[PDB]
Amino acid sequence: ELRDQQEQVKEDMETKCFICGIGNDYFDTVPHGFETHTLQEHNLANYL
Amino acid sequence: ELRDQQEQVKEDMETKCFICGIGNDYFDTVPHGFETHTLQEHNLANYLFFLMYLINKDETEHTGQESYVWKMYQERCWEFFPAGDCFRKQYEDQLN
Amino acid sequence: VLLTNLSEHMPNDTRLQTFLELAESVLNYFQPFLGRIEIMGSAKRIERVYFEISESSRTQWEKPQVKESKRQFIFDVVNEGGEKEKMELFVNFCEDTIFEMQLAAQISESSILTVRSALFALRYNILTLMRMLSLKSLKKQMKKVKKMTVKDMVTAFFSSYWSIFMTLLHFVASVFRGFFRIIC
Amino acid sequence: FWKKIIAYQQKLLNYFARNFYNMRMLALFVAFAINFILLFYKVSTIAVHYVLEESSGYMEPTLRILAILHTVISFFCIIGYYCLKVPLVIFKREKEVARKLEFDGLYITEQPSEDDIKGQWDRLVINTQSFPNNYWDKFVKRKVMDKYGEFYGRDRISELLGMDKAALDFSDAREKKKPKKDSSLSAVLNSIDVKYQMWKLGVVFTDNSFLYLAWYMTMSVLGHYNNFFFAAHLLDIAMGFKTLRTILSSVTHNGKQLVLTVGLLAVVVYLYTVVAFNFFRKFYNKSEDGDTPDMKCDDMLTCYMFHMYVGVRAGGGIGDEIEDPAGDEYEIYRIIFDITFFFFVIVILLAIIQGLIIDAFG
Amino acid sequence: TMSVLGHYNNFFFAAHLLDIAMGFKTLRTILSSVTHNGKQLVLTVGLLAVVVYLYTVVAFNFFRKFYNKSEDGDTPDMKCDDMLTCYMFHMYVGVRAGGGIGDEIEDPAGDEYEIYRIIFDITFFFFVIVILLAIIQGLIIDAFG
Ligand SMILES: Nc1ncnc2c1ncn2[C@@H]1O[C@H](COP(=O)(O)OP(=O)(O)OP(=O)(O)O)[C@@H](O)[C@H]1O
Ligand SMILES: Nc1ncnc2c1ncn2[C@@H]1O[C@H](COP(=O)(O)OP(=O)(O)OP(=O)(O)O)[C@@H](O)[C@H]1O
Ligand SMILES: [Zn+2]
Ligand SMILES: [Zn+2]
Repeated sequence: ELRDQQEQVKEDMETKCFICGIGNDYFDTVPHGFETHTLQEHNLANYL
Repeated sequence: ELRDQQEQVKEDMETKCFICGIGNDYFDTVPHGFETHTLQEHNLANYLFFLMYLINKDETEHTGQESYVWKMYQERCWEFFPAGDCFRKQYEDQLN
Repeated sequence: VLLTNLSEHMPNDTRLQTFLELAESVLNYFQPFLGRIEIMGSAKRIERVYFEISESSRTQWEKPQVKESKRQFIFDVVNEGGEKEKMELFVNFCEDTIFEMQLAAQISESSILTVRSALFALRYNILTLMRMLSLKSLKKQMKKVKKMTVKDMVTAFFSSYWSIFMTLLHFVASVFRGFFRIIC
Repeated sequence: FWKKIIAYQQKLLNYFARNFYNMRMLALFVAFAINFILLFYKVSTIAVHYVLEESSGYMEPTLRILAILHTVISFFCIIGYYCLKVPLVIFKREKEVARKLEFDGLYITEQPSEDDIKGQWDRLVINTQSFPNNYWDKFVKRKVMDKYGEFYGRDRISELLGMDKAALDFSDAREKKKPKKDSSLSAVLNSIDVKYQMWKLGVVFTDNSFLYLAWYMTMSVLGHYNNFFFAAHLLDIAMGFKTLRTILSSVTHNGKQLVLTVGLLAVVVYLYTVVAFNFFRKFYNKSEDGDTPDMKCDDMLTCYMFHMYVGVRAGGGIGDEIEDPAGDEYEIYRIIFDITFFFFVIVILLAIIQGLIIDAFG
Repeated sequence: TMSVLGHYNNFFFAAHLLDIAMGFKTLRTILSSVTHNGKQLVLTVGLLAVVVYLYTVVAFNFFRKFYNKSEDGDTPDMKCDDMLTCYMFHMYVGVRAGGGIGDEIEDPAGDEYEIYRIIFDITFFFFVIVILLAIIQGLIIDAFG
């Protein structure tokens, strides 16, 4: 159960943006779009 | 965990193309479309053979496309790899 | 390569289709050698690149060791890998594989007894079983059958399968003896 | 009566084929009854013989009747198998050979792998007149000739497939034809296709389930000479019940891994035995009286068997059995020896076995 | 009925402690972890009984002289002279033993059936003590999962 919890956390974190909650594919229509969105546009560190 | 890792590898390999990353269903709208794409259009063995050909082929005898790929490979830039796009998506209207 | 390029770029030209049909055999000879990929072209459009995959390269690629290395690399890049570094890792793998394939090409420079025994046991034992039917000695039994008898008919029906089972036993014993001789 | 006898044989064949499974269950029930009775055997007077002990006295005749019934039902099970399941096996093999011959040229384009018992046995059936006997496609030979006849030779392909080049057209030509009547002895014995029947019998003999039923036959017969041979029939519950088959598949799922684990355990124990035989021989005196010392590690093989038997079966490792090391110059060495043996053999490897079983369940 | 009978014999009130299962849900979870695969657990015990019976048959046919559980030589106590007695011996002190039946029956050294009894004991330990109990534990763990 602990391993599954860790895996679920990482999968959610890598599949959907933390703030908006939009799936990764929509952003990934542009190459590297998901990482661009989650690291430049919607960044929790930036909100902090 | 080892069994789950093996299963995850096989599921990813069989559900999305290695290079472009497009899901299997889009290609599977055409029957056997995913295997056609992953075995004829986007094949990692084919890319390896292309790298072998580019390395073993003389600089002067390179075509325009070959020179383009050679320059970007020398500068280590990997944008020539189709990322998020394919022949079918790019010519979807005319081809289909 | 010319005709493949034309066909792939124009899929619905009947003239091209007929021309390809005329060119069928040549396009079948070079199918293993013709290699095609898609690249993100200079004109912001996906293009197809055609080249010659050498026979030695293909053989070294489908050597089993290269397949094991490929499976290991795929496992690694899928489990511990990012889409940022995926294409860098793939090119590193390609370089290493190409070097090892070229080195392999350089260095590579120029039971039946058990099966036969089992089959002979089958043939001999089945022929031994069928000889009692083939001897034409069933005339006395035919005379005894001319008069209908329930006990006779059930005895014959059961005895046929009993004989088949005994033949199977003899066949198994013969196979065991032959295998024992072969190992010893 | 030639037709009436065939009708009666057909009725019996159909009855056995239809009641095949009920007879198989009855065999298992009779096996449990026989073993339940055998559970009341005792040994008595010295001459040794086994006599049934009971208050009823009717159980021994009951055991005789049950043994006879088991032997009869098992024969009926073989007959039912041969009536019911054998046709499916023949159909499958006779279809596979047809597909290999047509769409692969397995006897025309190429030849069997020279180690395929099935292949060299099926090379017989292609020449038989009674081919597609069970398979539906009765035009397999004609299809093969139409595919390969021109390139490789129509005449030799006709010889290979056992058909008539110059007789087929002669038959369609104009000549007088004579009918025949089946019940004649010559007619029926000629209708018996000896080659096809030989091939069919070979296929049946090479069938696995038929071999299992023959083993059942042999054990049932041998039970009459020694009644405890009926205990082997209790090994049929695995193929009798699906629910037990699930539990057993939980084990057999990782059988190769389980065998390799035992091999690794044997190698590790051999290494430990080598170390013990080189350095700790004096700790293996399993004799209470000092007059006769019983040295268990003077011989390499004896020490290895000691470690395999009472080193692994021990709950705490080999140190539970071999003597205490206190007050010796190799005390710490033997302490490490025993602790590592307990950790690697008793703890980890058995954990590997149990984990394999659990992972197979999952 | 149990409460009434407790007045005649006070220890009948101990049966009422079996009500905790239906009293608490949390204990019901642990108990459902067992009852989830109850049919499989019963079939496992039946298979264990059959395997032990086969081992007992082999022992009763070939290894009867190793079952003397008597210390004094004056009175030999033969545990495998009778089929039922030998089966009960194997079920009780063959399964409850930590190392199999060979932990209880005598040592086979210096006998013409030495290797046969070694195989007998090792296989008993592997199949009964190691594998079947592992099947039970795996059923419980899989039920949890
Ligand atoms: N809104 C979001 N803000 C930040 N990261 C996000 C967001 N949505 C999704 N992610 C994803 O979460 C991932 C985790 O980011 P991060 O690099 O901080 O984590 P890490 O791998 O645990 O390492 P570290 O915290 O040390 O950098 C990012 O790579 C990103 O793809
Ligand atoms: N870009 C890609 N290149 C190749 N295969 C891909 C790609 N994307 C997805 N796949 C899928 O990966 C699967 C694995 O291919 P492959 O046949 O090489 O693997 P395998 O089953 O492990 O056997 P082997 O390597 O021996 O042929 C292919 O069947 C294909 O469907
Ligand atoms: Zn967002
Ligand atoms: Zn692709």
